[PDB]
Amino acid sequence: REGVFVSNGTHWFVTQRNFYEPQIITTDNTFVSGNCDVVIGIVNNTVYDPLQPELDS
Amino acid sequence: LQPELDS
Amino acid sequence: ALQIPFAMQMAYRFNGIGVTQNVLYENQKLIANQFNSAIGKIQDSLSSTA
Ligand SMILES: *[C@@H]1O[C@H](CO)[C@@H](O)[C@H](O)[C@H]1NC(C)=O
Ligand SMILES: *[C@@H]1O[C@H](CO)[C@@H](O)[C@H](O)[C@H]1NC(C)=O
Repeated sequence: REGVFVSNGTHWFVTQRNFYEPQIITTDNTFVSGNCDVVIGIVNNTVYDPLQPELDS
Repeated sequence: LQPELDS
Repeated sequence: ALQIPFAMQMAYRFNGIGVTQNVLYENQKLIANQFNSAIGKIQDSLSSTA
């Protein structure tokens, strides 16, 4: 949404681009647009859902 | 949220 | 100088003019071709007259 995706090789995070501060990737940190075919150089991993704890209510 | 609150 | 991939530098330059950055990545080959064609026309433009 604003920031950059980065990884310590094992895990994927998003950060603000002018100071390293890792955030867990979530559907409020990010926005959807279309499908994995068109983006050159995309990667997989999970995106976590902030509603999931109350999906488990 | 409303389709998720269908749970 | 902090290295960054050139497609991501353009994504953050689009994000600087009120265009959501997915508009770049969904069009990257077309945007690269528009730039490559446009910079080609500069050589002919400069060649045409002093
Ligand atoms: C990045 O660079 C190397 C060498 O050009 C290439 O093998 C690799 O596929 C490239 N990846 C992307 C996402 O362009
Ligand atoms: C992501 O995973 C799918 C299978 O779920 C696979 O087909 C695809 O090639 C993977 N993409 C990348 C960029 O690794």
